[PDB]
Amino acid sequence: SMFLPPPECPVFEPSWEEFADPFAFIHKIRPIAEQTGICKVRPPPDWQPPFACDVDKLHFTPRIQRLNELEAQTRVKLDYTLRTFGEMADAFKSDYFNMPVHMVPTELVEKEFWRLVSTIEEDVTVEYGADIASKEFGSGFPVRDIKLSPEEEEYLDSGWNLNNMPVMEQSVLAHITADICGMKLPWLYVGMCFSSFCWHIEDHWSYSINYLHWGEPKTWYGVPGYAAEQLENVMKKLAPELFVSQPDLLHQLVTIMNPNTLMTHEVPVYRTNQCAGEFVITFPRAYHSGFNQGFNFAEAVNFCTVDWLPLGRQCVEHYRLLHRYCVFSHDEMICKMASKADVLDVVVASTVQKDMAIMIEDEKALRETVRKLGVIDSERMDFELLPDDERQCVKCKTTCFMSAISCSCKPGLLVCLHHVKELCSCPPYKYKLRYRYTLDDLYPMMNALKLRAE
Ligand SMILES: N#CC[C@@H]1C(=O)Nc2ccccc21
Ligand SMILES: [Mn+2]
Ligand code: NA
Ligand SMILES: [Zn+2]
Ligand SMILES: [Zn+2]
Repeated sequence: SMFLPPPECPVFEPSWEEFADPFAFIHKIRPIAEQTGICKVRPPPDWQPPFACDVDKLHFTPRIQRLNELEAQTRVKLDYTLRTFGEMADAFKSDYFNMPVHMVPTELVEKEFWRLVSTIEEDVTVEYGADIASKEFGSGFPVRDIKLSPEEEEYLDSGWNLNNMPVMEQSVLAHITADICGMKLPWLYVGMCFSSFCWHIEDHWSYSINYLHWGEPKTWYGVPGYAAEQLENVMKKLAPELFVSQPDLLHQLVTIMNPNTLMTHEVPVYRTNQCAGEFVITFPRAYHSGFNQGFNFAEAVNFCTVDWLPLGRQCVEHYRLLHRYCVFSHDEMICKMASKADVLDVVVASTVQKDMAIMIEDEKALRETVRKLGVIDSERMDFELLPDDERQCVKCKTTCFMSAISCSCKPGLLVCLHHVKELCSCPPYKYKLRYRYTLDDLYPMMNALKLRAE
């Protein structure tokens, strides 16, 4: 009645052997965890990264948040000290409940969150921190710089030190030479009671991993990737305003929604309370939302395994259908990796080769179609040199890389090969196919991957 907690998500307690390599571990739990969307990981008892900071010297700009179910909020776009925020946060919780903050049961905060967001007359606003590491507020994990203690040095190269997750070998966002800071760097999150993250999935359907360094728990709700479309259909019926087209990526709309509402509409939802020292991992296209139980500090990062590559391709297709902007070009990433085939991990090479084959066959068919539309002239074009906003399809906003159509009538404008008719009124013989590679360039690149994969 009123609020029924979703079933608990899977919780894993890996041995040190099982834990050592995060990518091997994630691959192992995937058949289980991808059915629930989120899972929790408790590191071995001895894995204990040192956490030290001067709460008076760390400062950040707070964001402010109203807490109303189904109200549109904008996705976080890229002054308190940690001490003064903590004082505010503790006093808020203490005053809200007239209790000391740790004697407030997590069950009660959860119950009260879902009451207050649903109740029109309640007008609770809270503040929180969200940004990438900076000189003003750095990573909670050890980074190289400051003479480090031996304990700190021990965690510098940990696979679970989230600063490393991008630049590692089984990672794929690693190789992106395009600098997508907002997506590949860890985000730092200072939370307070009820501060909340709305239902969302990660850009390009990536994984994410979140570590709670310190503080009171973080309550999560997650939905498996197989039910993403189900969830969106529920959202569109109850909150249509979230689905209107938007000028760019810095304008995405998201919302708070009771998981019981999703469960009523047959969407599977799981929950967990993430405590200090625990990881939460979200899987590709797994919707998630949640809120903080009190003053805390978390760090999170996106990543992409080899398992994810086919889903990445599907995601960009989905973005095209929605006319949504891309964070990066998937094809550019694939070709960058092929161009480095000799130094790729061999399983990575094998998986990239398979995606590349699909890319090449799709590209071959698209080029045949636009030739039949009367586009005859062509010229090589180094798309990777163009700023992203100078190589988006006028129609579907996809980031071009393999090819595009241009016309001297509309200088600087491009369409992708799905939208040749959307560029201008000139007849197609006035158009040029701009292409990064010939088919004859591409097959050798794919062959290099095959040789590396052996
Ligand atoms: N995804 C996710 C959780 C992460 C967090 O731990 N706090 C916060 C606030 C806004 C957006 C995303 C987050
Ligand atoms: Mn997220
Ligand atoms: Na309300
Ligand atoms: Zn297009
Ligand atoms: Zn024209």
